[PDB]
Amino acid sequence: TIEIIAPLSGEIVNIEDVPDVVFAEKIVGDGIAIKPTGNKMVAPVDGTIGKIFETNHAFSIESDSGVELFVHFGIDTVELKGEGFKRIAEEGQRVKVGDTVIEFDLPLLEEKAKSTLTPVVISNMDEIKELIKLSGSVTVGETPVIRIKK
Amino acid sequence: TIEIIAPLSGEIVNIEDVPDVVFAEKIVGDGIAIKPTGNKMVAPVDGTIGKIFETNHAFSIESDSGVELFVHFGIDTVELKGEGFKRIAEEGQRVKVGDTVIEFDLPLLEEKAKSTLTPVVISNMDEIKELIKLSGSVTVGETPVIRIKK
Amino acid sequence: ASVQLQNVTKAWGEVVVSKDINLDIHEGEFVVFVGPSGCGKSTLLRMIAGLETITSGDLFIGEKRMNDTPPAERGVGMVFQSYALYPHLSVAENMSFGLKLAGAKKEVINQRVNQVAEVLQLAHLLDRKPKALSGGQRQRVAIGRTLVAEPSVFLLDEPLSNLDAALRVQMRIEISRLHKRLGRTMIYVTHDQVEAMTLADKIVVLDAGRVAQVGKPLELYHYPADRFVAGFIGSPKMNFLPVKVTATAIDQVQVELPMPNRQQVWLPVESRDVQVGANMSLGIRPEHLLPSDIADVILEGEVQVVEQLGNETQIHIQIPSIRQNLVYRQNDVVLVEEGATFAIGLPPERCHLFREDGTACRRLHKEPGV
Amino acid sequence: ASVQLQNVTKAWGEVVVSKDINLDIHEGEFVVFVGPSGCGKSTLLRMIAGLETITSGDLFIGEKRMNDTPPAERGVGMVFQSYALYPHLSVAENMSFGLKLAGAKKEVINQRVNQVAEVLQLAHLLDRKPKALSGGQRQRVAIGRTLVAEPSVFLLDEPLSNLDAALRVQMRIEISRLHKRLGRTMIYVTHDQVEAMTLADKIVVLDAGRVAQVGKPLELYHYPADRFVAGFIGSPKMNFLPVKVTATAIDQVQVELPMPNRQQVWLPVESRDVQVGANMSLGIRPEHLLPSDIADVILEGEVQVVEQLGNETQIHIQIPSIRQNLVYRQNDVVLVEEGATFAIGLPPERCHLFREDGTACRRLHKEPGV
Amino acid sequence: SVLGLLGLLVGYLVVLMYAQGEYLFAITTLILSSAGLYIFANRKAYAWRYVYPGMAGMGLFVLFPLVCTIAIAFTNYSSTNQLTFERAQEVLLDRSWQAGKTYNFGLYPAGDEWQLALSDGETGKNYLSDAFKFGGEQKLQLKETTAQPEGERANLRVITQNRQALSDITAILPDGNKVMMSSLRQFSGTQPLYTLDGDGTLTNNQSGVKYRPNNQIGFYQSITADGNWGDEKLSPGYTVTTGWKNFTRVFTDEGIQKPFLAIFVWTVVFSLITVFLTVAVGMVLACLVQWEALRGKAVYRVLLILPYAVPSFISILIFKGLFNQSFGEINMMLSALFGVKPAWFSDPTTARTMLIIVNTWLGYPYMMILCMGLLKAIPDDLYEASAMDGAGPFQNFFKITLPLLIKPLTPLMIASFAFNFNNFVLIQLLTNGGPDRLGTTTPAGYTDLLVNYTYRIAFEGGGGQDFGLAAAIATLIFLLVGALAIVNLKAT
Amino acid sequence: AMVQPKSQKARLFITHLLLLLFIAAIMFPLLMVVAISLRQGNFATGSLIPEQISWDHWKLALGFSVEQADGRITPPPFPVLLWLWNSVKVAGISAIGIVALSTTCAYAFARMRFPGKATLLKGMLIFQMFPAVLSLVALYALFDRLGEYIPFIGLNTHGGVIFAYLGGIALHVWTIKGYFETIDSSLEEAAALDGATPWQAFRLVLLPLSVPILAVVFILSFIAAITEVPVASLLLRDVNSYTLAVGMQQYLNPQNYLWGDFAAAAVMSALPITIVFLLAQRWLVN
Repeated sequence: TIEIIAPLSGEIVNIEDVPDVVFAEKIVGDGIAIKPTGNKMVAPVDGTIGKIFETNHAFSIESDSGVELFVHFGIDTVELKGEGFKRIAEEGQRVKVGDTVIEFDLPLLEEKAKSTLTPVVISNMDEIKELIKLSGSVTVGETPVIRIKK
Repeated sequence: TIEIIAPLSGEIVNIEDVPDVVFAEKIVGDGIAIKPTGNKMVAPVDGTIGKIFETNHAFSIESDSGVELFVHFGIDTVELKGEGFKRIAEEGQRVKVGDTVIEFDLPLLEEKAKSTLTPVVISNMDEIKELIKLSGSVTVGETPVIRIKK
Repeated sequence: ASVQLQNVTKAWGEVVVSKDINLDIHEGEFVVFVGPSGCGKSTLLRMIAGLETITSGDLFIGEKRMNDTPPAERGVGMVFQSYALYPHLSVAENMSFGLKLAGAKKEVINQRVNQVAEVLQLAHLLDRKPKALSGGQRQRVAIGRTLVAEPSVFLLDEPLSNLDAALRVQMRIEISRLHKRLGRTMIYVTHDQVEAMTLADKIVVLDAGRVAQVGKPLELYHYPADRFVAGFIGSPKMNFLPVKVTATAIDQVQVELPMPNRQQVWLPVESRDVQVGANMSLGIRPEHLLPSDIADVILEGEVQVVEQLGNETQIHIQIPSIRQNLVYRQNDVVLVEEGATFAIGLPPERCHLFREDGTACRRLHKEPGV
Repeated sequence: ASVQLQNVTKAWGEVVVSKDINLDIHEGEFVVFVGPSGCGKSTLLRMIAGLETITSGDLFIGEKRMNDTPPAERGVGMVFQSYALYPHLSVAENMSFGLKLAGAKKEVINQRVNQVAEVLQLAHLLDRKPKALSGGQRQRVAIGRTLVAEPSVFLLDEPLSNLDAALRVQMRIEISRLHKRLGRTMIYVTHDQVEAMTLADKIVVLDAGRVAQVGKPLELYHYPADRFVAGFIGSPKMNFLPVKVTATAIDQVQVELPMPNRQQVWLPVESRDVQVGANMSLGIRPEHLLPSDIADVILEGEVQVVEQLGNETQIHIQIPSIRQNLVYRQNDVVLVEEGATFAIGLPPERCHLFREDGTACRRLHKEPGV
Repeated sequence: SVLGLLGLLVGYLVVLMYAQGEYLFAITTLILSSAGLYIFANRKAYAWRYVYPGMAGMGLFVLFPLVCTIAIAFTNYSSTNQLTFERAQEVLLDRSWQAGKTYNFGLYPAGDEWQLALSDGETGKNYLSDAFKFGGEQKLQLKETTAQPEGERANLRVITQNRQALSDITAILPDGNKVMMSSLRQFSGTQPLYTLDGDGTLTNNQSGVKYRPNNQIGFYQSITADGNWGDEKLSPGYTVTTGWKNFTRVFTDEGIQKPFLAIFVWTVVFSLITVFLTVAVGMVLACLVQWEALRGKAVYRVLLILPYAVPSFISILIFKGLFNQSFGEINMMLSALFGVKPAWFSDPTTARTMLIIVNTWLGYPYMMILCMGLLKAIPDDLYEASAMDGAGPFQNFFKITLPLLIKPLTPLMIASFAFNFNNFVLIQLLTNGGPDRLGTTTPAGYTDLLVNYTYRIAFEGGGGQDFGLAAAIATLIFLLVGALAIVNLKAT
Repeated sequence: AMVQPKSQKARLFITHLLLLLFIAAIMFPLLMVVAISLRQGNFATGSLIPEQISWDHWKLALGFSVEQADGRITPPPFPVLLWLWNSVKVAGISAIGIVALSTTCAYAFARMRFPGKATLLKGMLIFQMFPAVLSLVALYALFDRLGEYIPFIGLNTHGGVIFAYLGGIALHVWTIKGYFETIDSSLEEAAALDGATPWQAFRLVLLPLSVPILAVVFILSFIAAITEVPVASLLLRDVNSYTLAVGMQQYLNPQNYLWGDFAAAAVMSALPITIVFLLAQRWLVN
């Protein structure tokens, strides 16, 4: 049983409430979305970072256990063309929980991006037998949010 | 080019206007429906009569050319349980156009059955290459209604 | 023929497909199982028939334990998705295959077959091979088979899945007429939510095996059990709003929208055992949305895409404040250009409220019919 | 990218699947072909792509004859129903399979693939096998494939046919989002009539190959060309009434109901090319039927079956006089017991009229939206 | 309820199997059958009633000889040792010297055959045998009759013309005396040259020497009141049990490992080359046959299938007569335009070339039929979508068809490898060994596969038939070509 | 009918030529067999095309004692009609046996559930990989000991050859197993509800449906039985008991080199079988 830690601080919101058909209907994956209040996206689990978008607004990461995560800040934030975001981590880099991956400017993104809500889902749902979502407010790279079972 | 003669006198009505989803959506076959005004169901074409219902309200017939027809009086006339109809022809009997198959009492059926409209469709639609439907009023065993082409 | 289940569980070794489920089905009741692709609905019907084994629980078909009872002696018919027609037999033989074996009566068989073939219009195609029939005709043969046997319960496993689009919609009426005329228990199964609403007297919505909710079709529409059923039923998707609880009262919950303009609204919903500060979900159907002028909770917005369906008109609205695309549905026709400002009202009377786990707070607003 | 057809015909020897059809599609117009399973719609799209040969006529894709032109040099992409994903290549390779062959640029490929995967949210599963993806994901790869090549025209061959019920409806908005954002010609194809109305700017209804009618979505709903289109479009099927013509006029036709009471009513419709005494068809949509209190043309009847959808209410009425099952649809909710007497009005303004051959007389009553 | 009825034979016949020797077969008569009784007994295993009759044939006609072949690997079944000890003694008991008792004979022919009729002068009772044809040697059982035989006796000329076959007759009387022809007018009873007592010791009645069964070599051997070995042995030997001497003779040096290791490399290569060509030729043809852009797909198909169609024995034997060195029509044409006459039978390298050509000729259409049906698994949409992106016919076969076909063809690839590894139908029929390998104790060849080399050793026309070694080396190939199934199934 | 680039004719033309040259190359040996029949004499030395049309082979290998003027009245060198008939006796019976075993056994592998099915199929494929040619040594000894007990199925007998072929059915089972899966899976479960046992269902439902595939396997086994050479030659010994497959080896003798008469027997082998093998391969459409 592996436990996934929240990438950023805020409040846990249901994934189906996300204003996007890709995330809401759980096509990309299953998980939860957090209302951003912090200023840094932390790698959720210990593993190798897969890829990071050119816009630097999101990234993928695969755990050592064998769970492919996906953290995506906001919805349709790509149009910003990396205006407000800043890349810290590197594609391929090996990280651990509590490691800073992407830092962002909240006040700018709150009144620019189409949405602030940040979905956190798993790509390879076939490997996971059971998945459970937590609730309540969370902090940066400490409070757990999802507890999967491979 | 084969010409199909009307089984009973009346007016040609579109098959899709028939108050029954079975005939309207063309599941049994494609053809036309006649508003009964006569008092006898005549064999439409020269051929062997296929089968006749136990209620004696309808019958099938296959022409010598090789076309399996199907004439069915009214809609949900089965519920009448053969009250008003009378069998003259026999299962297997060989007939010609103008030959009386079934005689019926219209006003009794008009004030009991849900509908009088009589669909006339073809079973083997795969054999028929081209089909054209006629219009206007028709008479007993004289006026043509359908002109198929095998 | 009153079938009822009591804590029935099924599992393939470690995989638990169906959690303990309870169902009370009365005599002559039309029950329909619904749910996403693969969520118990498929297996559940097969367990009732006896084609699938039961791990735990009990099955009572007419007040008698039928778990160890073989499928044949249960006194129940079924129509499969593939119709299960015998290619090397005629239509008359396919319908009478049940009576032909184990105690045969030639006089009764020919009588039973005709009565059914007459109403289904298959008497002219008694001596035909199933491969010579159309897709629509072959279904009628399948249904005809069960009608000959005259069982206590009818089991329909998604029969209207092989027909055409327009044909499927129109044939749904045949099932309604088939039900009340015969008057007997039928367990229908389908993936389309509309098919259940128009047919069933009691719908059973399934989710990953677990029973989400059981009740009348209108009850599920107005009073859902969780975010699943509310999101599942209805032609368009229900609008979800990630609200937050500010205060409670004697019998109403006040919630704050996640919008920067954090507006407050009193929702007439069960306010017992609800924690303040908890981020819950607000649901509202597009059909229930009122124009801005009437309600007090005003929402301004820009129109992205308009959908003209003729009988009705659906409009997608982008709200400046909440970063969420709201969908609005009005009847008749409404000419609105893409990009024009369009505001709508949020009526609290027609609102649903869902907790984090998914459970919904029971609506207090009384609707006629329930 | 303005594609246009001029008397295009196709035939398999003697069988003429598609009679000479003409279609005028302008640049950046969203056109959707619709029709039953197998009626040209399937074949027509392939002829534009070049996957199927043209028997006679001409095809002008951007003012140029493309009949003898091979599919590749037509400058057009396509997404199939089965998505046509290659099992032995990765997702990144499937999208870049077009550029990888015939002039390859490895550095450019990796850039273009990412750009498309960026907006489609496919960057996380680039190094995946198509068999490891879900049903929804496999479609995005297919759509993504054409977006990489960036062709002049997009050809969608029933993409939303492999998805679930609720998924199909929700993904239908995404296609709209794909269109207006890119702004280019797209030829969508579907069998569901709702799918066309919500998407298309110009719908092309096909019937046995022959083009029934071409026009705006509201035009097909309000002013059909024949009994085919009128019955095809709409959530419930339109009511057809076998009336008989008594008299015509300058711009109105009097018709007689087939009822024993044989009432006559003046329908405001084009009275050109109509002979008296001819048995024609009266059309009336269930949503347009008025309650008895308002209209003058009263029809009494008994309620057979009631359908509660929550958002709407459908009622089937059997009229004692005319031997026809009338369907009535009222919004909100209407509590009516099955068997109770229920009368409705028949407004002549919202009536259609079809001849024996099928051709419809153009309605003169002006409707909003057209 | 019916188990009591079937329970009769399974146990009655099993013990009868246990008796009269036959210990090797008595096991399967119980094991395979008892399981069958258990299956048809209870309704708890309903599914097994269907698979049992299938397993009966497999377990008896495929599994059994397979296990039996492994058993013979330890035994010493050979040309010298064909029968058992109990069958090698009564043949010795019939070898005899002459004790001239007078028995006059008359040859009377019955129907289309002959019939010997002796006449005893001492006892007075005449003896008559039954109908037999002249040819080889045979023991005729005479019966008792007092009446004089019908017909007239054959004159001196008839019996002289058949004096060879008539002399080889070793007739036997009702009382036990053996009787062979002594003269043209006489037969004469004899007493056996050997006698058997309590123990299995045979004693001569002429030289007065005693013999005892030596179970070390499978022969009867003599000693002089001391030791266990020595002197002269008789060679109607018997099948005796041995150790692992058959295996070590192949492993530890000897003039048998030399060709064995050589033909093994050839056997491996022959199948690899066959598979490689047939798949390549088969796949290329398969795509071309069902290629949309063609005219006579139906006509092109049936012609290409002909080599697999026309049976093996006929298709192979025609190449035998065609590839003859001095005669044959192929070398005739090869001498017409070219000035070369290749030695397809004599030359080692040239012979191998023929085998590959003929087998590829036979092997290509089967791979065609296999690939043609397997190619249909690929949807047309892939080739349609490729064409949309501007993909040529060659680019499709290399980037779409091939790498997608290699996956399901992998187990079918090595399947042909295993079959061609044991292609005994081709080798022993076409060349019958080909170029003969010089300097070997066993019959070998340059073009012989392992399956042939095993057969040659056991069934050579007077080349030291060693059924024991043949089955022993057939056990080695069983682990070689048989245990490759582990990668055929587990990997694929 | 997809629109074709590069005029298509160029790529098509070389394909037509290459196929035409290939079919001519592979039919070449088959043509020679026809040619030898026409040719006079068994000699190879001469012009290759037939100098003089002769019916000698057509008569001698059929069953005639016809002759020339120089060489006196020669009988048929080998009884071919005797062999052709014997193969039918062997194949005709062996095919039935293989069908009888494969029929019931394949039904379980496709349309039934049991724990053995997993490990059973794994065994069937493996044991078939080991051919019945690698145990020719044991087969001789097997039918030897079994011969003295039961005469009509021992050495040098038809039954001895018949029982030999009932072993290799694993591949023939897979073929029938493949066809069973083509039929709808709900067929078995439907008959069960009507009140029919798996056997009662199997006998009255799936069996008459599976008749076409049985006839295919029957004929395929029939042809396969005719070609069986190593077990047949090993088992047989008598000259008047040989099958068509074994007897043809006598024609190509080092000393008595009868290559001329080989052609007629080659047509007596091919022609009856040639109409049958191609139709049997086009018989399956399921």
